[PDB]
Amino acid sequence: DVQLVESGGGLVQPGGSRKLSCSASGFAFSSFGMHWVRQAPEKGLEWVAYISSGSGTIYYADTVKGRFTISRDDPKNTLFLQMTSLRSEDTAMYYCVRSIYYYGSSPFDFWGQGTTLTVSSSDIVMTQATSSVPVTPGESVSISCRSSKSLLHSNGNTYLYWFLQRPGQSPQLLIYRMSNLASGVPDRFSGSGSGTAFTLTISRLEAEDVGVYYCMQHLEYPLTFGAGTKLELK
Amino acid sequence: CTLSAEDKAAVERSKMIDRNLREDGEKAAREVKLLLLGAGESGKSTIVKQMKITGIVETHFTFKDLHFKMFDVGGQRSERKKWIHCFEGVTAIIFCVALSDYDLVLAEDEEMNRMHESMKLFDSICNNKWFTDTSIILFLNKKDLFEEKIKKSPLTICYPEYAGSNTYEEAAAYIQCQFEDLNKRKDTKEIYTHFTCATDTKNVQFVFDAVTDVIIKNNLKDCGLF
Amino acid sequence: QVQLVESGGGSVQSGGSLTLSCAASGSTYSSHCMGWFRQAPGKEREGVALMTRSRGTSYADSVKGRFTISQDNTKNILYLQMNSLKPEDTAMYYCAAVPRAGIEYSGAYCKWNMKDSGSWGQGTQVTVSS
Amino acid sequence: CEYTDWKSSGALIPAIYMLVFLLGTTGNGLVLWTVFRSSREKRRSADIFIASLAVADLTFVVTLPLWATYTYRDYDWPFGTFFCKLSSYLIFVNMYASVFCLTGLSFDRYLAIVRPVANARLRLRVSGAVATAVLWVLAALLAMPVMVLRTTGDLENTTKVQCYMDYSMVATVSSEWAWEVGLGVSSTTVGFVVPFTIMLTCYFFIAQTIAGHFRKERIEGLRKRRRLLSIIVVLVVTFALCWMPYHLVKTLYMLGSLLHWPCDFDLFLMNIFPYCTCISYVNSCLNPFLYAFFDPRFRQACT
Amino acid sequence: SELDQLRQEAEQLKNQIRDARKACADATLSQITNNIDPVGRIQMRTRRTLRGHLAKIYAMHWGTDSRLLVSASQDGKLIIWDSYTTNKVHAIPLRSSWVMTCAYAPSGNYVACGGLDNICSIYNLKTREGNVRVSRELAGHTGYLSCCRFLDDNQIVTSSGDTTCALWDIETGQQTTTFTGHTGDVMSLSLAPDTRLFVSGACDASAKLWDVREGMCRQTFTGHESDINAICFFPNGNAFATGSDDATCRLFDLRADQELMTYSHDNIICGITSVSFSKSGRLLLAGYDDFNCNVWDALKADRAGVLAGHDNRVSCLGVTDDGMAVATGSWDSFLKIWN
Amino acid sequence: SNNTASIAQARKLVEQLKMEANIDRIKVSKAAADLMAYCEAHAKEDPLLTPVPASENPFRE
Repeated sequence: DVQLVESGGGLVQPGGSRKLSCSASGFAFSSFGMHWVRQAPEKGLEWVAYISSGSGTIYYADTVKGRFTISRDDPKNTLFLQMTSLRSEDTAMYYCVRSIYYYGSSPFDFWGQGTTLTVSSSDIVMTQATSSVPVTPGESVSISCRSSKSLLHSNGNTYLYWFLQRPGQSPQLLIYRMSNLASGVPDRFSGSGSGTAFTLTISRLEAEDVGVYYCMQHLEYPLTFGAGTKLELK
Repeated sequence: CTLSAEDKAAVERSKMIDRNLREDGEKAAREVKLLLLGAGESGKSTIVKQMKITGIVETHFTFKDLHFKMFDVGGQRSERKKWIHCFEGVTAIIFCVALSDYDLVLAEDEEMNRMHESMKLFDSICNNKWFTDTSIILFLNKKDLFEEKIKKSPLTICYPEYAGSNTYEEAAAYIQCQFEDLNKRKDTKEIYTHFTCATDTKNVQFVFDAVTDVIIKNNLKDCGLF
Repeated sequence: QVQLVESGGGSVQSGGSLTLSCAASGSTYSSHCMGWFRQAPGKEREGVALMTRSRGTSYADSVKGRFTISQDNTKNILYLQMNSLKPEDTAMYYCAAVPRAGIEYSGAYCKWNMKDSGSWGQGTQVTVSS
Repeated sequence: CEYTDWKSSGALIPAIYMLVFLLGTTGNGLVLWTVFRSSREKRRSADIFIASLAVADLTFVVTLPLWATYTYRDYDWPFGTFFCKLSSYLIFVNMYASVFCLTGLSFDRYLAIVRPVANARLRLRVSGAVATAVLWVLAALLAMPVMVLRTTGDLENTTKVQCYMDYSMVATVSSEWAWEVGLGVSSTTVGFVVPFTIMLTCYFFIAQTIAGHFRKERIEGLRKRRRLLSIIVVLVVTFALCWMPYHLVKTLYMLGSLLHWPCDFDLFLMNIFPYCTCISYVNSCLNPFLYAFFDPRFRQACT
Repeated sequence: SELDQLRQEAEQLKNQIRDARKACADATLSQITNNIDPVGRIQMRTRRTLRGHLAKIYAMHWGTDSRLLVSASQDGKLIIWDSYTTNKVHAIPLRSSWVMTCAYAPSGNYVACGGLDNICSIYNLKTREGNVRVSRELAGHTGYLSCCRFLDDNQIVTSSGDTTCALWDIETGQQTTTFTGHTGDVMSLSLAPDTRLFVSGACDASAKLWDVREGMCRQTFTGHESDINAICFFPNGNAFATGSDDATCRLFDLRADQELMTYSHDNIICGITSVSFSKSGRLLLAGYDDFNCNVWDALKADRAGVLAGHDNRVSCLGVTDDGMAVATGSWDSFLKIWN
Repeated sequence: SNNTASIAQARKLVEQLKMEANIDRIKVSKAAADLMAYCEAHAKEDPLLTPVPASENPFRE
C-alpha cells in the first residue's frame, strides 16, 4: 500500500542543479517527517536532509548545508530536494525515508525505491567493525555496532536503529530503538546493547536474510550510519 | 533544551495537534447549537424537512451566513436526565408541540391528553437546572388543522378551566400563553413562540431571528450591557 | 531665555515718586511671572516685590506699603511705582523673571527658589537725591 | 491681576476631597470584593477589566487625603518629599490605568458585540489578563517622569513647602516652560485624546448594532433598546463631562502660555483647577456604579 | 391469578436472598478494621495538567503502559496524551461528538469510543497509514453507550442506555452476548482483573455481576438509594465499589454478596460521577459533583484526602496500572494528574 | 400478548432469583479479612498510599 516513488537523477554535468522529487502514496504524507539518505555506488549510507511535519524544522547535513534545500508540499504528496552545487562526490542513489515521532512510534519505517543521480568528473561515529563475516543459513549470528557517544538518554531509551539492505533492495528497518522490532519483520532479529556498544543478533538465517546491515543513531541529528556489515551467503 | 531529538519531534507533533484543535474549536465556536425536542412524532420531522428545504440525528444547514447544528434526540427513548446535561451550552431548544393534540387524549394511552403531555415535557425542559439560561424556540406545528379541530370541538374538552370562545385566533393565543407561563425563569430565558404548518416556509427565518436575538442578548450579558 | 530690560533711573530727591517698568519678552503671568530685585552700590541683591501664589503682594518689609508693583501680561511690562525716595533707595534694580510651577498638584507657583539660576536683568542704577 | 486664589480653596477643597475619598473607597471596595467573590462564577470576558478598574480606583483615592491635608494647610505639603513623589506617581498611574481600562472594556464590548465571529477571534487576547498587564505597564511608563521629576521645595520663603516637581534634573531652565508644555501636551494626548476616541468609536459601533437589531415593533424590544442606548450614552456622557474639565482646562492653560490670554482668565483657570481634579476623582467614584453595579448579574452576585 | 402467584414466589425468593445475606453478615468491615492504623493525610499534588480539550471531558482511560492516556470530550475529538511529557500523541476526529465513554485496549493497538450515537467505534491506532482510522462501528444497542471496556483486541464489553450490556466481537461486529437483566440505564461497567466477570451498575440502584463466558448474571447487589454512575473492581476480583447520586460510594463484595462499607460525609450532598481504586485497594478515589475529588480510606471510610483543582464536576477518574498517578477529567476542559 | 410477556417476565425473574439463591455465600468477616490481607500485602507497592521519592516519581522528576 505505502509507496515512495522517487524521480530525478541521471547523468548531469558537475556544477548543475537537479530537483529530486518523491511521489508519496497512501500513507498520510502530511503527518510524516521525511528524510533523505544517500548511498554511493560501493559505499554506505549517509543522511542528507530532513523536513518535519508541516515544514517546521528543516535540517541538513554538513556537506550539503548551503547547497541542498529540502522542501515539501502536502498537497500532491510530493517531497523535493533541490541540489544547487554538484560535486563529483554526490554520485549517490538517494532514498526517501518516512519517519513519524510520538511515544511508541517507529521512525524510519518505509524507505522508497530510490533514484540514482550520476555526476561526471560533533558528529557521532558508528564504526561497525565487522564489515563482512561468513554466515551459513540456519546458524545463529550477531552483528556489532559501536557509538562514539553513548546513545542512552535521560528519557531511558537508546536510539540505535538497524536496517537490512537486501541485494538490490532499499533498506528495511529491522529494529528501531533497540529491542523494539519493526512491523512486518520476523522475530528472529533481536537487539540489546550497553549504551555505547550495541549488538544485533539473528536467530536463524534465510535466503532473504543475506545483505548489508547498517546501524543508525537518532540521538543527535547528524544521523550517522555505520559502515555496513555484509553477510556472505553460505 | 535537554530533550532528545525524537522528543523534540514529538513535541512538534504536539504543537501541530494543538493548532488543529484550536482551528477546529474556533470553527465549532461560531456554529449555533440547537436542540430538537417534541412531544413525540408531533411535528419534528415535518419542520426539519421544511427547514432543510438510531441515536442522535444531526441536521446541518446555513441561513444568511450562519451555520446551524440541530440535534434530534427523539429516538433516544431512555432516562433523559442522564444525557440532558450534555446539551448545556446549546444556544436554543426548538420545542415542537402539536396544536392538534388538544382534542387528542391518547398520550401514553390511559385518559391523559397529549397537550398536557407536551405541557409537562416543556415544564421539565424549561425548568431544568442545566437549561436555566438557554432560550426555548416554541413551535406549534398543527396550525393548518387546528382551525377545523377547534371549529369541530371546543377547547374546554381538554382545558377544564375557562377557555374563552372557540375561534382560532384566541384559541391559539390561550394555548400559547399557557405554554409560556410554565417558565419559572422569566428573568433569564425567553420563550420564542411561533405557529407553523407544513406549508410554512418561514420556520428557518424565525429560527434565525430567535438565535440571533439570543446571540445579541448573550453578548450583551457577557459585556455587562444587560 | 526671557529677555527683560528695566526702564527708569532718573534722579529724584527725597520723598519723590517714579514708576520703574521692566519689559519682558516671552514672560506671561500664565508661564513666567516677573520680580524686582535691587543693587545698592557695594551691597547685596535684595527682593523688592515678588508675584507669587501665596500672598501675591510679596513686598519687602523695608518697602512694605510704599512701593507698588504691577504685572501686566497684556503689555508684558512690570510696573514698580515706588513712593518716597530715600538715599538708601539708590540701587541697580535687577528685574527678574522665573517660570511658574505646574498646576497638576503644585498650585501654579513661581519658582523663586531658582531665582539665582533663573533670568536676571541687566539692572538699572536708579539715582536718588536728598 | 494681583489676585491669588479663591478663599474657599482652603476650606471646601479638603472637605470635598475627604468626602469623595469616602464615597470612592466604599463603592470601589464593595465592587472589588464582590468581583473577587464572583470571578470564578460569572467568568465574564471583562471581569478582569472591571477588577483592574476597581484596583486602579482604590490606588487613585488612597493618597487623595494627602492632598486633602495639603489644601487644609493652605498650600503646604508636610507629608514629605518622597511621599510627594510617590503620591503623584500613584495618582498619575491610576489616571492612565482608569482611562485605558475604560477604553479596553469598550474595545472588549465592541469585539464581543459588533462581530461575534472574527472580532471575538481577536478578542480572545484582550479578554485575558495579559491585556490588563500590558495596559498597566504602559501606564506606569507614561507616569514614570512624574516619579523622576517630583520633588518638594519651599517657595517665596513662606516656610510652607509645596509638592511641586523639579525639572532642572534633566531639562534646562531656559526652555523649562517649553519642556513642561511638551510634557503636558503628551500627557493629555496619550491619556485622553486617543483613548477617548477609541471609546467613542467603539460605543458608536455598539449603538449602531443595537439600533439595527432592536426595533420598535416589539414592546419589550423598544424598551430594551431605549435602556441600552440610555446606559451607553450615560457612560459616554459621564466620561465626556468628567474629563473635559481637567484636561480641557490644562490644555487651555498650555495654549494661554503661548497665546497671551488675559491674566484674569489665567487666575480663574488656576483657581478652578482643584475643582477640576475633584470632578476627576468623582468620575472614578461613580464609575463602579456605572460599570459593575449597573449589571443585574453583578447585583445578584452581590446579593 | 398465576401472575400473582409468580409475584409471591419472587417476593419469597427476595426474602430468602435478604435473610441469607443477613446470616452471612457477622462482623462489619468497620468493626474488623477499627484496630488497623489510619492512612493519614493523603496530600496529592497536581503534577501534570493536560490542556487542549475545548469542551467538557466525559471519559478517560489509562493505558496498560501507565504512560499513554485517552480522553473523550464533548467536541468530537479523542486526544491520546503522554502523561510523562504532557504531549498529545493522537487527535482523532469523531463522527458523533456526543460521547460519554472511551476505552484504551490493554495492547495499545486500539482505542474505543461511544456515546449518544448508539454506536461503539473502534479506532486502529497502529496502522501503516500513519493515521488513526475507524476499524469497526459496533451497532445494535437501543440506548446511549455509557461504558465500554476491552477484554482483548477482538472482544469488547459495552453498556448502554437500554438495560443491556452487549459483548461484541470486533472483527465480526456481532453481539456474542446481550447480557439482559437490568431494569434501568446501565451507566458504569468494570471488567474484573481476571477478565471473565464484570459488574455493571445501572439507574435501577443495583449492580449486577455478570459472567462473560456463560452470558449470565450470577449476583445482583442492592443497597444504593439512587442511580449508580460509577463502578470499579477491587485490585483483586473479589469486591467492587459503586458511586451513586446519593453522595455515597459503597463497597460490595462478591464472595459474601453484601455491602461491606458506606463511604459518605454529611457535608457531601453531590453525586459521585467517577470511582476508581488505587493499587492494593487501600485508597478509594471518588470524583464528585462539587468540583473536586475525594480520596477515601476503603478499609475505614475516612475522607483522607481532597483533590480540589477543578472548576467543574469531576466527570472521570482513573488510576494507573502500576498505581503511580491518578488522573481526573472535568467539564472545565482540563485533565490533571495527581501524585 | 402483553399478558404472556408479563408471564414470561415473571418466570425469568423467578428463575434468576432461584439461581442467585443457589450459590455458596461466604462470611463477611472472612471477606473483610481477605481485603485487609490484600491491602497489607500490596501496601508497599502503592505509590499513592506510600509516597515515592523524586527518582521513582515519573511526573515530579
